[PDB]
Amino acid sequence: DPSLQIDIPDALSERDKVKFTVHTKTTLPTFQSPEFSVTRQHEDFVWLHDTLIETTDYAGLIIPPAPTKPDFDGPREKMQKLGEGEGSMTKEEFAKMKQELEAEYLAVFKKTVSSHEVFLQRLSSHPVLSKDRNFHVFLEYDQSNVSYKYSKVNKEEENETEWLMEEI
Repeated sequence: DPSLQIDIPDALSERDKVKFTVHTKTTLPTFQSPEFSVTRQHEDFVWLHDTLIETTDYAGLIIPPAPTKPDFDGPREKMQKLGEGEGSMTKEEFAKMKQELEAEYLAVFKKTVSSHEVFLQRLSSHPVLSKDRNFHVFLEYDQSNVSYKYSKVNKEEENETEWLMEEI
């Protein structure tokens, strides 16, 4: 519990995408840093869940259900219809309806952020699953901690003796 604390402090709704800031505070020796944040989308959560489900060792374990898919269709439909009718409304009527629209966006955000956040928090509190290496990668993988492995061989007789590849 206290050893690995995860939250989603903010999220972004775009026309074609929803992004979550995943923020971690940890004392665990395994992590590069004690505090860090990454950006993740729903499909990354689904990947993590699928990976844990397919892990043989975790048979007989209760895996936290995957988050629900983010759906901003409702608010975005109302946003369009409100735009169509802007000419037919007073300043005060329009602003009221913009308030209700923003209240609906807020309710959707609240529900989907909680769904994604709880999933990670349940993993963080599981004595076994909190150690999973894919879970670790989900939380901290970033351009800043990319590592590269360099290899070289002697030549004879085709220069072309070196290899580079990213490693986790």
